[PDB]
Amino acid sequence: EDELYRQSLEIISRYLREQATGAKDTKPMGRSGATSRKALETLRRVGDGVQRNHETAFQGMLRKLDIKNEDDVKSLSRVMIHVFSDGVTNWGRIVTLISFGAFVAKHLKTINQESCIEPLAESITDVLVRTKRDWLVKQRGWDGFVEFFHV
Ligand SMILES: O=C1NS(=O)(=O)CCOCCCCCCN2C[C@@]3(CCc4cc(Cl)ccc43)COc3ccc1cc32
Repeated sequence: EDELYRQSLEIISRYLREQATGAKDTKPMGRSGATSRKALETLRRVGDGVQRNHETAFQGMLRKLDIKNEDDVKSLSRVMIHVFSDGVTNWGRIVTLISFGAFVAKHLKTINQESCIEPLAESITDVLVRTKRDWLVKQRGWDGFVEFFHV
């Protein structure tokens, strides 16, 4: 159906939840599981680092957003399109999009709003896929993501 969106949601959703809970989801990945697994391995590697390399900027943006409830979470999509979409696309910016997402996911857990995590993963996936599909396809999607960061 829309395999790119589905795979993206599973990858982004799993990373955010893992980041928030600190525990790995042992369920099998859906279609294209080998790729999604590698993708998650990759996000654990480069995503974690981004959150630390931009510690100050990340906490600065989080404060600016002042996320306290569900309505604040809903407001995030507008900011994502404003900051992420409106700019030249590259894997780094995509990793930052997803990494700050994980940063926000951990925050949501600290303020006991864990139920907003999956909805947030959906919003991020919507922004990534629905505004950058052409770039993603041209760059070989997630297979391209894994190859890009291959060590
Ligand atoms: O390359 C970037 N900026 S840059 O050019 O200045 C590169 C350096 O920046 C350092 C951190 C700067 C602060 C982080 C701002 N964000 C987080 C966003 C906005 C709110 C939001 C909410 C949620 Cl749930 C997910 C994502 C996001 C959008 O994803 C991004 C993607 C790329 C950059 C910055 C962001």
